[PDB]
Amino acid sequence: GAELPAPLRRTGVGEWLATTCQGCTSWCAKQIYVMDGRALKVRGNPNSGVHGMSSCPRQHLSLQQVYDPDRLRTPMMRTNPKKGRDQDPKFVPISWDKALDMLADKIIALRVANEPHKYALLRGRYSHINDLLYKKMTNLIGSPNNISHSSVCAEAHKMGPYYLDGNWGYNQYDVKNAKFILSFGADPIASNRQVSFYSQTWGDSLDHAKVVVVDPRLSASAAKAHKWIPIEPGQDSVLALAIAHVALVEGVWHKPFVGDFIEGKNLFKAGKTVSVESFKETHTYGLVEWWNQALKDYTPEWASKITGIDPKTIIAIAKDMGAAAPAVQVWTSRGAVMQARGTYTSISCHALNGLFGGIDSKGGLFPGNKTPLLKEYPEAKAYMDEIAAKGVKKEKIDQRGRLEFPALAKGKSGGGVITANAANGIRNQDPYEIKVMLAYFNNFNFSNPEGQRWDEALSKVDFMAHITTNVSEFSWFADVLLPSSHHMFEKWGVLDSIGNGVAQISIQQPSIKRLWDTRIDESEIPYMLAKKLADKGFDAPWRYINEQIVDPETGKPAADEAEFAKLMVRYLTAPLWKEDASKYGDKLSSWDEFVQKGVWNSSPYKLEARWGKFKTETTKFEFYSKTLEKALQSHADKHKVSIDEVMKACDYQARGHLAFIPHYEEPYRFGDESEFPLLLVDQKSRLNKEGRTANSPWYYEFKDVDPGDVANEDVAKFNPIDGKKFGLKDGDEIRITSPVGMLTCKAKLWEGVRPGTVAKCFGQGHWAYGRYASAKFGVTPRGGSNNDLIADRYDRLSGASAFYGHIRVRVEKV
Amino acid sequence: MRLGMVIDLQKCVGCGGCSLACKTENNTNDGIHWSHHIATTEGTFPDVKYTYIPTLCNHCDDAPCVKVCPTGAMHKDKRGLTLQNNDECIGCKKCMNACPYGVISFNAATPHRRWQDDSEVVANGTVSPLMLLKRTGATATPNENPERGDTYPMIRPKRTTEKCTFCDHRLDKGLNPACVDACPSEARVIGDLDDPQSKVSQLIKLHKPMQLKPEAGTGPRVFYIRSFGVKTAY
Ligand SMILES: Nc1nc2c(c(=O)[nH]1)N[C@H]1C(S)=C(S)[C@@H](COP(=O)(O)OP(=O)(O)OC[C@H]3O[C@@H](n4cnc5c(=O)[nH]c(N)nc54)[C@H](O)[C@@H]3O)O[C@H]1N2
Ligand SMILES: Nc1nc2c(c(=O)[nH]1)N[C@H]1C(S)=C(S)[C@@H](COP(=O)(O)OP(=O)(O)OC[C@H]3O[C@@H](n4cnc5c(=O)[nH]c(N)nc54)[C@H](O)[C@@H]3O)O[C@H]1N2
Ligand code: SF4
Ligand code: SF4
Ligand code: SF4
Ligand code: SF4
Ligand code: SF4
Ligand SMILES: [Mo]
Repeated sequence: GAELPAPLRRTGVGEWLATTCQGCTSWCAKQIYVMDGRALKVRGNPNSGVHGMSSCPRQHLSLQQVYDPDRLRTPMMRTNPKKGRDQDPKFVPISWDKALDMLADKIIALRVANEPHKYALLRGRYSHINDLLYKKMTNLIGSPNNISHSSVCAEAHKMGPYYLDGNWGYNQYDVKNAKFILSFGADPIASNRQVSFYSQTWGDSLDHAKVVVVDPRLSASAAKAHKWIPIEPGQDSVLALAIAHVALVEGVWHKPFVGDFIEGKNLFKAGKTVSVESFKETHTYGLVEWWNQALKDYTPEWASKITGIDPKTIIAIAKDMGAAAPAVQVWTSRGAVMQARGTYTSISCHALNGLFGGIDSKGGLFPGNKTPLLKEYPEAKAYMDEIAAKGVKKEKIDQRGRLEFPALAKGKSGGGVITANAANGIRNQDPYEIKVMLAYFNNFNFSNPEGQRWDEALSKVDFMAHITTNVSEFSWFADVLLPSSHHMFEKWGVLDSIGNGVAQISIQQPSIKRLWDTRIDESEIPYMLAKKLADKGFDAPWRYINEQIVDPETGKPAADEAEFAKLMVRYLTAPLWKEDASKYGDKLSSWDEFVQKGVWNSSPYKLEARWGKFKTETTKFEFYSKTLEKALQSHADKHKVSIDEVMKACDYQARGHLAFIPHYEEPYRFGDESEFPLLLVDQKSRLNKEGRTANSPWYYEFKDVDPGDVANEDVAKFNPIDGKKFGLKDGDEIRITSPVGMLTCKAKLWEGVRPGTVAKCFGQGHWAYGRYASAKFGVTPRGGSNNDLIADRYDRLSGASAFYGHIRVRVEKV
Repeated sequence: MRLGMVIDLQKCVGCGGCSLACKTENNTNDGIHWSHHIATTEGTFPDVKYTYIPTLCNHCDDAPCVKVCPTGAMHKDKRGLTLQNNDECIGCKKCMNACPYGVISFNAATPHRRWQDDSEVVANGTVSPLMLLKRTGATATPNENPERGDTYPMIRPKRTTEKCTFCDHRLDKGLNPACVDACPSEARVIGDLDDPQSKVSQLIKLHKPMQLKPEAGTGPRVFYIRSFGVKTAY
């Protein structure tokens, strides 16, 4: 048609509404462009201090999630009383009132029978308003089993930062000022925790930073790095330890942070012990003990023998980092540390951030800035009855705290979740049976290693309800489906992000009229359930909500579901917009201004803030982790054994002092290498919004943005050497088999794969979720499910599931 | 006036965000991507180089697609853009054969036909493409951008060709191409190459510019500067 006249043109006149993306834990602040009531575009929120308008490519896929043609539009109940991968649930639609009636009756029955602990709440993704549904509702019912997904995420990645410098959490990386970047498996222009900001800065940074990427595959980041080290899976700590060794021999640790020998002369000579009293540490603790007990023998030649890395390369890297200090940052990914002995890879790699002074330094890395965001609703102790008070003391269903499951989050025996092991406890009714389960925003049958264990566990649960947008693999086993309003377009929430020297708090708000008969997972549904429970004689959750969760301005409780959804966010963010947050960052004049800007930014990070005041046992950066010794001693004393016996029970090689210092743990491996000659290198797709874009056609259309991969396919990548060895050609249908399972996909020969490994994206292999993600919904998958290959194994010190290093596979055609 | 684009390969991370932004901006059918890429892997392990080059219409100085078009549908405008009066396209495909870059697509398929499917993976439980279409009020796909219709069919007819329009409808409003706004590293810059003071004109004097297939003689106006990778150290 003719071009439209100016008064009738539409380009640029629509409305932008702020929200937050959750395709990864970058949790970017966004704006949604809306015209004719439809969301048409996503862009980074320009007011964001972390990332600005910069975005990774997955923001656009969000539009095929809210407008996913396989979303649920109604609650449902299954009519096949049998559950199983082979059992069609025969879901039929029901009302919200009927669905919550069914769930409510089952919860109350538990309480009447004095078995409230047989209730479980499973949390996958979430927002910072989760405290009500996740914790308070669960404890008021009377259960200790609020089970997050943290241990199938990255808890092993927190072990180093916590037991060395007191941060049970992540770091931001000061790429703009870095002079040396050493990445153990991290691929920050594709995954990790600020893809938008690190993509914004990576290429520019190459003009002032020397970048080394250690990864069994040639990642996007490695392809834009000065050196790709194609490490054998599970051998990362060998390089990290040898770098530290050379640093001491060459005398190039960062003396303003670490200290120096009292008499100036460098006494660290390879293989020879040093007097502890000859060195004066400044902000660190344990350098000489670490040297004497292990590091003195972790030579470049020792490292070269294990890894094949040229010792001259090890030496040169160590010297380059010394000269760049303190503008030195060492990244660890899940790949390096989510292994059965991976706690000590986190420790060994992160120790380099202390040795070269990068921790809390310009060009280094440090934690997120402080913000006044509230993370919990008021305490619920006064609303706990005797039934609830007794139930919450029961052992958790994931067995955390047992001798072989220390899960030492924040230094506490049994302190951490063990997500994947909850399936085993349910499976075996140990400590007890789970009879009623509520789960939201999660798909553990698909996302947990050896997820068939979740198939089995859920088939044995009397009543389960799943809060979800799509009928995913986990949903297949539900008695009741409770369809969620989509988190990014139809929900009130609040999130945070760190990077660029700041922490930001961002809003989630509805940008479209709600499409279907859905409810918001973390607010409306617990609200409606509390009402139903109160109708049936258990009004403690309802009383807690109505008396404790009231508007920060009016003091009044919510009048209805929609008001409550917004109130949940208003309550926790009131310190940002009702009070003066100037001490921490932006000053906001009102709730409306917060919503319009969509984001609150902190002030820039004060470098060296934590120097001399780490939240460790010594308050120092601990090369010899007295913090970890204390936690292990606590666990040992609890079980009337020695620490060495804990190490043995947890299948670690460390004994004596080695339990507390950076040291080499031979990587755990499962299976006969002669039968299973290839090591799996699991990776994420840079178009994965976690496990939630496999039903997006645009995902497949551009799937080859993953280096080496193939559009509209699921491929496993083999080095051409192994392709010739196993008779594989590009496009061949292949079966990959491990000791615990198998999958089918297609073969791709690619030189960016370390020989002896196979690099394959997690993310495909859905047999449910939707029509694009599956071949025949409920029956036959599209692609291959990586986690069916990955034996159920744990970094027992952290509770983390292992996804890397131990997986041996074989491959064959057809 | 000769509008063109400079793409900084050092800034580029090869993520495809530009191409996905183009999908949302221009309502291209499934499988049709005006913005796309050329990726190459070179070398034998362990000395492996991977490179990603974003591609689009080069809005050439001497466009063969214009010269062969029998109806005049494909034409140059006063900004130097190669645009198309889709209404006059008879689907002869001569432009596709004349274009050295393979950036033109032909709508052999009925655009957005997959949205006419009314089947449900869970009957009376999950929805369907057709139902979602009805719910949102969209004509062809719930993701269709009405802005596109300012100067070009929001939904093109079957049996016509189509390609990157340099987001002409956004330029008309003083706005940026979607792919330019979508790039996290600001790797993409547009401007008037006839203005010596434009950013694009200065970039290709500050850096050695590279073109795709300059030997084809079309005078492409997408220029690439710098390098996606760096020389291996150690
Ligand atoms: N595109 C995308 N980005 C994301 C997410 C997503 O789903 N999609 N999820 C977000 C979330 S929830 C998380 S927890 C973070 C995780 O982000 P990261 O912890 O940085 O790691 P992963 O993204 O899981 O990628 C694992 C990488 O380790 C490599 N690797 C595998 N085995 C080994 C080994 O033995 N040694 C070494 N050195 N490397 C190995 C793999 O090749 C892969 O590059 O990413 C977030 N960023
Ligand atoms: N082999 C392998 N396994 C992995 C990883 C890997 O890299 N490789 N990454 C791991 C990591 S880092 C993570 S943190 C975990 C995450 O693992 P999970 O927490 O299980 O996340 P998802 O797989 O994305 O499942 C989320 C499900 O929520 C539902 N849902 C989808 N959208 C919405 C919504 O908007 N609202 C609500 N209420 N529900 C929704 C769907 O059922 C979806 O399947 O996966 C992990 N497993
Ligand atoms: S997918 Fe992750 S990095 Fe990308 S825009 Fe969303 S939250 Fe940000
Ligand atoms: S959006 Fe930018 S960085 Fe990403 S592929 Fe396109 S030009 Fe490159
Ligand atoms: S790139 Fe091809 S379609 Fe675009 S102007 Fe040049 S010849 Fe024509
Ligand atoms: S297909 Fe259309 S635009 Fe191309 S040459 Fe033929 S008439 Fe012209
Ligand atoms: S300039 Fe516009 S039409 Fe061309 S590739 Fe970029 S987004 Fe697509
Ligand atoms: Mo994660």
